[PDB]
Amino acid sequence: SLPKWNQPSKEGKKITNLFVNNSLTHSKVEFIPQEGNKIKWYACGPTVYDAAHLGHARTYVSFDIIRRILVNYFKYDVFMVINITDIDDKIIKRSVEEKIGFTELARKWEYEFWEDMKSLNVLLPTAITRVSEYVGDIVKYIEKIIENKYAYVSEEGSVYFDIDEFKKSEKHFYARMEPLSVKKKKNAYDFALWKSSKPNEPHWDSPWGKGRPGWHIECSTMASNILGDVLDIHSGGIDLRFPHHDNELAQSEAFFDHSQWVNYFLHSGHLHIEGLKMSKSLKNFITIKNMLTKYTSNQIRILFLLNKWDNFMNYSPNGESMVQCIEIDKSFTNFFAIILMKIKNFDLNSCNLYWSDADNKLNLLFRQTKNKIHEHFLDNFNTPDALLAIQKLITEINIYMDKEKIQIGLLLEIKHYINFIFDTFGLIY
Amino acid sequence: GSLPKWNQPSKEGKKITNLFVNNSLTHSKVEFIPQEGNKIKWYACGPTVYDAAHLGHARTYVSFDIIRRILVNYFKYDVFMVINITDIDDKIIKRSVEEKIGFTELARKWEYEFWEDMKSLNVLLPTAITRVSEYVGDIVKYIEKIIENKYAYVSEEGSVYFDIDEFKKSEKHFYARMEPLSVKKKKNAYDFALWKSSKPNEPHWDSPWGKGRPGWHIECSTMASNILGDVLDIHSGGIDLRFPHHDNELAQSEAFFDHSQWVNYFLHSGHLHIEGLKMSKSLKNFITIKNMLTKYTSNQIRILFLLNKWDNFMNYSPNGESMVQCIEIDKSFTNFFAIILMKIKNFDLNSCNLYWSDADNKLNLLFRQTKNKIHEHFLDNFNTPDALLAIQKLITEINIYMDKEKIQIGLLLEIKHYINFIFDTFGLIY
Ligand SMILES: Nc1ncnc2c1ncn2[C@@H]1O[C@H](COP(=O)(O)OP(=O)(O)O)[C@@H](O)[C@H]1O
Ligand SMILES: Nc1ncnc2c1ncn2[C@@H]1O[C@H](COP(=O)(O)OP(=O)(O)O)[C@@H](O)[C@H]1O
Ligand SMILES: Nc1ncnc2c1ncn2[C@@H]1O[C@H](COP(=O)(O)OP(=O)(O)O)[C@@H](O)[C@H]1O
Ligand SMILES: Nc1ncnc2c1ncn2[C@@H]1O[C@H](COP(=O)(O)OP(=O)(O)O)[C@@H](O)[C@H]1O
Ligand code: NA
Ligand code: NA
Ligand code: NA
Ligand code: NA
Ligand SMILES: [Zn+2]
Ligand SMILES: [Zn+2]
Repeated sequence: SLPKWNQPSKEGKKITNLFVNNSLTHSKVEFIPQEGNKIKWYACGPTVYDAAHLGHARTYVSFDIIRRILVNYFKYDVFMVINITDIDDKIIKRSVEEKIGFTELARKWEYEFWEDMKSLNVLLPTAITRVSEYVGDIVKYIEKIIENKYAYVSEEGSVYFDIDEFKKSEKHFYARMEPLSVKKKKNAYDFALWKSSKPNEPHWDSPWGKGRPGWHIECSTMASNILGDVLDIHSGGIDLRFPHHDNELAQSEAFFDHSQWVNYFLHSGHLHIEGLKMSKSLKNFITIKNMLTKYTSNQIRILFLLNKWDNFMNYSPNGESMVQCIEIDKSFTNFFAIILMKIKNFDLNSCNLYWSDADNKLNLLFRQTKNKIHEHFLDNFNTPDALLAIQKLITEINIYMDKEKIQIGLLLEIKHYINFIFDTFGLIY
Repeated sequence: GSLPKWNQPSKEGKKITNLFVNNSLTHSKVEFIPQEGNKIKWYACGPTVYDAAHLGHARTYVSFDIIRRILVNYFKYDVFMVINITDIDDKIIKRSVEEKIGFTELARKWEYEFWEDMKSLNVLLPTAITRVSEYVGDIVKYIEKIIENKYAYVSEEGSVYFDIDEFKKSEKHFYARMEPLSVKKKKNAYDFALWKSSKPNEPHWDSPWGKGRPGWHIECSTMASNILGDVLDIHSGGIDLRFPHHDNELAQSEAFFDHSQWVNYFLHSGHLHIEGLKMSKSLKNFITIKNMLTKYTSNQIRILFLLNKWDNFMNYSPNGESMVQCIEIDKSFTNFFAIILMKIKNFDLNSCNLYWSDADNKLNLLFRQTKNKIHEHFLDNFNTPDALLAIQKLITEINIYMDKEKIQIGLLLEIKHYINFIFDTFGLIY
């Protein structure tokens, strides 16, 4: 009566003892690759009909940070796919209102989305998969689900996922992550894989008649084609966990007729503003472009570094939440300023380099900080505590650079380590 | 009995990468295991600073710079590294009377030029730099402890000598662990000075045994022991130093702590030869680092060393013969970065098609496969020649892909970042 989860075997895998909050187990579990040190990762992308806002930035920056930790810090090999939903009810509606083609609208806002991601120093994925370029593959994917008897065709030419038939199989469970969230249909919970199109909507040919992909089928199709029958990581905001992500699991399990398409499903918490999710529907949003006319990429990234990725966060506007971010950014700027100059202007001809007790004490705190930050990253990507550890180290380095005769090589190594962590955070100084 | 034993560190609680390194203590490739956690305490012998450094010195310090970058940047070990400067030496004393400037001023001039040459070659400074002239008091205390443990004796002239026979007698000590077969005021001719009674007109320091100078080897045991302690994860130097210098360091340090294993992994770089002979100040066959740098770049010089396994000897053919290949490789890397940055800059998201094609998948497969080949090369005793070849082959295929295929912008960026990562590990700058 309750979904089971199979932890990957550790034999032959890279083992870091990283633990992650897995929505499939609703618990922190040890992260174990399916193969070697490889991570196949699919993340749901935006629906490109309007500008992106600070809530979208929170999800994509948080998972950018996680990806940098996985790759730059732990040395996993990440193969990442992000889709672009450039066919959608919202795009169609917006495009008639503005009297422009569906493709021209979608391409503009896809362009602005990637520009906003680049402005926030978010890395592009390995592959970008647009629905409009995968419609043929989606049709073939649906044909296989029908052939496995997990979907049916209505008279109008739609295709619906057959929840009851899927559940019946002992190898399949429907709504693995939110079990409790559950006329032409067998049962009302059945969802469309293929929607019969009105003659005035954009549409594509199919064995069942002119139509469009359903809301969820594109993500199973694209991830399955490129990454295959087992994903190490699948990610998105928490609102997508059900119906969207649970439905992806059902579609993909039905396609491959197996029991676990995704090993680790990661859900970022929502950014709220004045207690409510930042949302285009609520008209309480701040565009990323507007945010960047007031704050820098570094300051915005610090905002997200200070909030655990899988917890919700409150954003207080009019600069309230950003006060701390600006202070931290300023302290990092001034630290780098001093250490860079002290290194550049250091004179080996006239210095004394005896390794003193003050040098030893700073070095001990330095190596200790490396170990604290390691534990924070293993603890479900705990960037708030890792950032605080960096701040504490910087406080002591600043004292050391002011009074003690300075060990040039120790400061260079410290600068390189803090640079390494800031690269992992996505900060640029 | 009659053969030195070696104790591999326990793996429990340690970072385990399956890295194997050529250990001179075992004369074999053995798995590298830290003494503690992911930490590596590393001492490397430094230059004697009386004249300019040459290309042979560059090979040793660049090779161990590459190894350090692999350990830290690639494997994420935590390296605490110490390098000494021998600024008191018979050669410095003699050279300073010739040059008629104080011995301190001469030594500091050539130490400064050594570090400038290292920076020009993108060699990272160590955590600590230990000059003999700043450690004489500690050296005296170190010798006092060795005498107190009865492993050294004082001659009437005021010199102190290490007592090889007394040291060997102990069942926990073996003399010449790494080159066992290389073995009037002294008990036995193999005894070596820890403290030298001072000659007239030489610089000198006070001690309980009279005015003198450190012996040839005692500074490295003293400095490493003071900063790093009673067990070093790595000790390094050129192969010529393995005996007597490094074996004598082991004996001094074991005598000070009265234990059996001061160094877990002893790594020796091979010599750079020129026309069949070690590049050497004595043979007057040397090329200074500065003269090399007026003809070639840091990248080209580092590629020269990347092409030769760090612990094997290499031949250097002068007049540009060995550098022809290095210049070609450096040019192909410069050109690769030019091309890929142009393709990225000129990529247009509004007119492109981003379907993940068969050509995209084949390049990605080669990309991930290259990551695993390079991983195995680094685990195989820092095999940079084969790692560099793997990067060259990947670049050849990326160049083909950028010329004809519609390009996956994100895939090209990710590949560029990985090659950047490996090039940072090599010390190359593009
Ligand atoms: N940095 C890395 N690059 C490429 N592959 C890696 C890396 N780290 C680990 N692996 C791969 O992970 C697998 C197991 O990791 P490892 O820590 O070596 O455990 P094992 O003791 O099983 O070899 C191996 O197939 C290895 O190639
Ligand atoms: N306020 C918010 N806070 C955090 N993440 C959000 C917020 N709003 C949307 N997201 C996330 O941003 C991503 C893109 O959302 P959106 O552009 O609305 O398209 P869709 O959610 O339909 O894929 C999704 O993972 C979504 O969960
Ligand atoms: N990148 C790193 N930074 C700091 N410490 C590390 C790092 N990698 C490993 N360690 C430390 O090295 C030791 C080896 O841990 P590991 O073998 O990964 O897991 P386990 O603790 O099960 O042995 C641990 O004490 C760990 O704290
Ligand atoms: N031709 C050479 N090739 C490689 N390494 C060399 C060469 N000549 C000297 N070295 C190494 O350079 C380092 C510095 O040597 P040197 O300046 O002579 O002082 P010392 O021998 O006291 O270290 C040593 O590790 C030595 O083995
Ligand atoms: Na079932
Ligand atoms: Na939901
Ligand atoms: Na003995
Ligand atoms: Na020798
Ligand atoms: Zn999706
Ligand atoms: Zn030495």
